[PDB]
Amino acid sequence: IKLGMAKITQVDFPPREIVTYTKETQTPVMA
Amino acid sequence: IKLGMAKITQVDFPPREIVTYTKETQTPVMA
Amino acid sequence: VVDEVSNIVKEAIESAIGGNAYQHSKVNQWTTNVVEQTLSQLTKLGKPFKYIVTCVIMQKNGAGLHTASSCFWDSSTDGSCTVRWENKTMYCIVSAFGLSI
Amino acid sequence: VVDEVSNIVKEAIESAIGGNAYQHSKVNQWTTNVVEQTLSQLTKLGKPFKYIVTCVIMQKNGAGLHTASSCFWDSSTDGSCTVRWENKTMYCIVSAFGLSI
Amino acid sequence: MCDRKAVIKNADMSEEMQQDSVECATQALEKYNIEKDIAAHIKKEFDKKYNPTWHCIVGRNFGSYVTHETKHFIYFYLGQVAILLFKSG
Amino acid sequence: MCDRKAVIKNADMSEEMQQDSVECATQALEKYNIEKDIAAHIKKEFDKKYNPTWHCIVGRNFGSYVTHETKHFIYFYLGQVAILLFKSG
Amino acid sequence: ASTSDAVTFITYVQSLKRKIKQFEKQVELYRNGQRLLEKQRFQFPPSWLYIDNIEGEWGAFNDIMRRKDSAIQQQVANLQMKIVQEDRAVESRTTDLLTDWEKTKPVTGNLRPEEALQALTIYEGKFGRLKDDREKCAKAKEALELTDTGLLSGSEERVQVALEELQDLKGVWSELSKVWEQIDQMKEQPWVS
Repeated sequence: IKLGMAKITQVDFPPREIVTYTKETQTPVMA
Repeated sequence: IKLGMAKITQVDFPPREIVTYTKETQTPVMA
Repeated sequence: VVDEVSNIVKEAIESAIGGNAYQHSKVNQWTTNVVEQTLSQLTKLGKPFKYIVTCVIMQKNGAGLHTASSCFWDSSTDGSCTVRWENKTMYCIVSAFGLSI
Repeated sequence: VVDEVSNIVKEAIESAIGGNAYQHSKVNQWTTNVVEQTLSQLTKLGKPFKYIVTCVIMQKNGAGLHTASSCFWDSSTDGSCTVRWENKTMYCIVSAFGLSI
Repeated sequence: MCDRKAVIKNADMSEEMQQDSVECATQALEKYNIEKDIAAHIKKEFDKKYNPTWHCIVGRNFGSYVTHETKHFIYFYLGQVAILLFKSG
Repeated sequence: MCDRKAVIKNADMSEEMQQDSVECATQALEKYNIEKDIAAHIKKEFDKKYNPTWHCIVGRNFGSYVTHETKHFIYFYLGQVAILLFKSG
Repeated sequence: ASTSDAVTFITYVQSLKRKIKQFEKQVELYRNGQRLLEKQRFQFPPSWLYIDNIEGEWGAFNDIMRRKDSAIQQQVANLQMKIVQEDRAVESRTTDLLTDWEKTKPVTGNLRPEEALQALTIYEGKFGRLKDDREKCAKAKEALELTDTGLLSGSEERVQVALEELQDLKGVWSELSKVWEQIDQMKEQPWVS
């Protein structure tokens, strides 16, 4: 049994894209 | 090759459950 | 027969996990059934290779995963086949490592 | 040895990742490094078996991955070992196979 | 009732999410003049359109810093009452 | 100084979370003369404490409908602003 | 997780909704009463909410019950399907086990009464478990929209036959133990005495 270096399967899952921002918000005010 | 008595060991990570124990209430506007 | 192995793996994944409503007591059962079907496909093929199939069943949750299998043999008598399957909210990935005696 | 192989896999996991988290551009790299470390540990063991090591790095974001490996190998001479490594956010689910030839 | 003119001057979301919020606000304002029910309908539309979990808050003189995922804060103002549908999930 | 306390109208959450939310909201309202700036400060404190990011409701008119997960969900009135701060995830 | 657990939870959710219809009627009436009190200025003391505060607590309880009912209805399909499959399989296996035990119970010589009683109890337990699994599958299918033959089908008849054979084996175990007590006394009495 002869074993040697080779190339393995490169399977990966890309991550999700999301941005978390606590930006100041307020509804418009009408009298 | 007569395969011997072999099996599969399944040890999965626990998933996430939804607990919809909503605390609904009466939320009035200022009046 | 890498293409036949991939086709049998995809068929077993669809028959076991597929994309239906999984359960806590049924996700592991589906993964075990997929593994057993992969073993049955390897045994009924009759190819003289001690295949090792790593059945991967996961739920889609936005987390990374990279199941890479590395063997120690010769490329003339051993090989691997890649089949990719996806579900609505789960996954069923099968990779077999056919190694000759 | 099954116990020696599991201990070597655990030690290689501790030396490679251990309890730290992974990244989108490094999860597959960490999996490949862990698989290579397992293969090197199996090669330095001297056990006459064609080493087959699979390493998967999974994040702790609710993705329930069912890790298993079904192989047509004898129980008293060969085997396939699968376990899930515990960490803070990197549940490494690595399955290793050892088949004497 | 209320003719829900979706004045989304700053709808920090995608076009599909903004359209879903505008349609939910229009249907809710046609059905009834209830601010809480309109916000609930906008939240239901946001949960349908941008997956779990989503919510919408509607008020007249209210202050809430929209802190959620990007392209998930549907902000269409039915005049001045901005129904901030920030999907925190 | 307005007292942003809570009455027993609906209370299914963690006491530490409720106390932190009430103190952060009242302190931000006292510190920032703008309601939007106060909401921003409350969101900054909440994202610093209980991880980032989530949005809460503090205003005159408040009401919605969502699957409120426990330990971080309540529906009350914190003084002059309705206390409806529920974190889903 | 179990089929029987899912069926029991679905039945509990149905009964909870039946009680919660009147409970939410009382909660809405109490919210109206607290609103009338506020119309008279009679808000509840600040330590609690108003009567509308009690209405809000009832609404929170109703929302929690609705979420629990949604989870139960989600799990009910899987529960009923697992119940019906386990019921058919358990009915067949219980019929087979009861027949085998009643035919070939533990009839060895020494201490054989215990072995025969164990075999009869195993056969009867298999038959009864098959019948109960079929009944649970039928109930879970009725209460969760599943397809299960929970009636007195061939599996039910096999389970009944297995239960009868297991009752016969248990009676054999009892009679054999009664005989073996005297037999062991006669054997263990002193040879000189």
